[PDB]
Amino acid sequence: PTYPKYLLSPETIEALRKPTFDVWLWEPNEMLSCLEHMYHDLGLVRDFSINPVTLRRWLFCVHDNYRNNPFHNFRHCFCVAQMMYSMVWLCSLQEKFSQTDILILMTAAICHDLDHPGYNNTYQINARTELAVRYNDISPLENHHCAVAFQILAEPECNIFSNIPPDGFKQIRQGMITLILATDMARHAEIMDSFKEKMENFDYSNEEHMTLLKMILIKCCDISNEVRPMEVAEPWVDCLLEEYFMQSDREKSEGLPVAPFMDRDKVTKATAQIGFIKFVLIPMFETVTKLFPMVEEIMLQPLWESRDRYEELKRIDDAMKELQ
Amino acid sequence: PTYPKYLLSPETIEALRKPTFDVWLWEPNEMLSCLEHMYHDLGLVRDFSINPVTLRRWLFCVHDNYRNNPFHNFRHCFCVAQMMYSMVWLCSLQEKFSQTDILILMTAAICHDLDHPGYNNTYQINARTELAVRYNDISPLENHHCAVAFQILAEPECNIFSNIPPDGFKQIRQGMITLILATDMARHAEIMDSFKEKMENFDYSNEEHMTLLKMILIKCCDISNEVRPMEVAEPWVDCLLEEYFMQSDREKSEGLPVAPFMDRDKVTKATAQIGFIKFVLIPMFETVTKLFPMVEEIMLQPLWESRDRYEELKRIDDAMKELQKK
Ligand SMILES: CC(C)Cn1c(=O)n(C)c(=O)c2nc[nH]c21
Ligand SMILES: CC(C)Cn1c(=O)n(C)c(=O)c2nc[nH]c21
Ligand SMILES: [Mg+2]
Ligand SMILES: [Mg+2]
Ligand SMILES: [Zn+2]
Ligand SMILES: [Zn+2]
Repeated sequence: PTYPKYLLSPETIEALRKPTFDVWLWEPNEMLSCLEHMYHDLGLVRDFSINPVTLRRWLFCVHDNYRNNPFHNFRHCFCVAQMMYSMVWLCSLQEKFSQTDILILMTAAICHDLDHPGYNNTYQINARTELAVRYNDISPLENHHCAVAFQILAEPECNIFSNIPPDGFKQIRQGMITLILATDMARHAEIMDSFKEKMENFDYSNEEHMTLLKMILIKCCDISNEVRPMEVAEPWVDCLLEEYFMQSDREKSEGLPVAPFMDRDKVTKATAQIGFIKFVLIPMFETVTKLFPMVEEIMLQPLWESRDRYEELKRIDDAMKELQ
Repeated sequence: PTYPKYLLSPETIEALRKPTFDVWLWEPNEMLSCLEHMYHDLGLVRDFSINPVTLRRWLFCVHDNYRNNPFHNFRHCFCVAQMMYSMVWLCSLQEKFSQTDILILMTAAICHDLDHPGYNNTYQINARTELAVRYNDISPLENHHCAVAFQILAEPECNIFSNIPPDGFKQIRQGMITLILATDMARHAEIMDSFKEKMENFDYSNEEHMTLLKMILIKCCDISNEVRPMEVAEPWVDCLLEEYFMQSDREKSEGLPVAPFMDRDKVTKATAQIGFIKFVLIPMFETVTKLFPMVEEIMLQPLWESRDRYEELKRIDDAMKELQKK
């Protein structure tokens, strides 16, 4: 008659494939099911012999290792993985990548922010936290994310890779590590040039080229909120600042340097996103379009719109601050 | 009168400056004193307001954080540190390096192998160890040595940097982290090339040129046993293979791969050092000699000798196994 929520309706399974899928409409359970479906759907369960029950526990254990942060939480996790999923279709990645690579992109996307503490690397380093000390100031967050990802995959009951020859595990593990560590925005500029370089004459056969592409791909999905529909996109800006301000305050109480872009007294939903969209998002997606031109209409388009919308929104804010 | 051991004689203090020092005669405490003496003698206690007592609690704490592996232990720690000390004099480093770099080189050497487990990075990764998982297969050992180093310095009673301004702290931490991580032999080639490349036209005023020099410097001190006198050097080779075989054993009975150079059946004290001296040691100290010629005679020399000796041993060593085997 009427089936429970964790039984995705054939409509859901259809929307899930596109970047428009409203990420806010579901509860963890439902989202967990979505992720589950993704692995079966991409043939990952099939091509690697992933025990379906294990996939269930793994995802459940993954969801449990994400803190309840305003921004870097389980729903964000979902966003990145779902956006990665979208791009697999939109770009026909299965025509360019081996099922193994696809496994990497997806698993990596899902694990990229495991146990994120709600404070960036700059804070971890200045506050000389355990993460900072443990990782010798080298992308402590990402290094931690990655470690937790594999601590989980080390639990036999969650080891969704239990039936992969050891030679494969090594290749998958390497790839994931690379990708997850590539999400530290500190390395953005560096990664973009490496990619832009090999781009002058891309080569899907060349391995280094492909690793950069996978790197660029996970980065895209990771900060792809602004690509999403304006209603689903805006609320995340609030979550983000909610986190940035939480850190800027703490930094102030503890007398640690405060990044201006996180300063509660200088930031507004507008000024924050305008620079990010114009100078980080657009350019990155721009160069990716060179390889997958259908990305221009599906992701570059909403970005241009959000840029204008936010730019105009500041234009307005300035006029108001003026009257006063 | 007859003073106690922890009281260094002016002879020892004099011997501590040459690479011919018998790193075997001394016991932990005496060695701690030698280390302590180096920090004073180099002007580090002076130029960094190091509380003289903290310096001792720290050395004590560092020592207590080294395992009792046949090779990778506190006495090795002391070797590398004492070698670095020698290098500073022999090469007049106080002329080309700031006291901050001299600080970095010394502290980095003393901490370079902190809490070493006894099994290399290859074992850590393949055995999917807690360390390999923690540092995502990235120089997990060195990364660890480094972390422990700073957790020790995080203790107020062991913090020899407590009187250094925060900016200088950051600067030192950065350098220490770079040098310790640079001791991962897996990077020996990469690092060597960078140095030889910057070596085409070396510039003592170029930060990058100096960073490679320091990396090369600590690497030289780290694997500098064979540079020492035959009787001081040799016993270390045994200690190393004892640790190597221990691993290859564990590896064979855990189904994990085993390196030939660590295989109990294909490695003699000789075959291990002949190749290592000819392809790793000599080459490195050679390029370093371009920068410091006096290095050739005091270190490149005992290496050629060592190389010749081991090659000699290998012959009689081989002949012997031609009486064995049916
Ligand atoms: C400095 C800037 C890149 C910081 N930054 C960021 O890292 N992410 C992920 C954002 O979404 C964002 N939005 C504005 N600034 C941002
Ligand atoms: C990785 C490292 C153990 C290699 N290593 C070393 O450090 N020393 C001092 C040797 O004598 C040696 N001989 C072979 N490999 C060696
Ligand atoms: Mg991140
Ligand atoms: Mg080491
Ligand atoms: Zn993220
Ligand atoms: Zn060492």
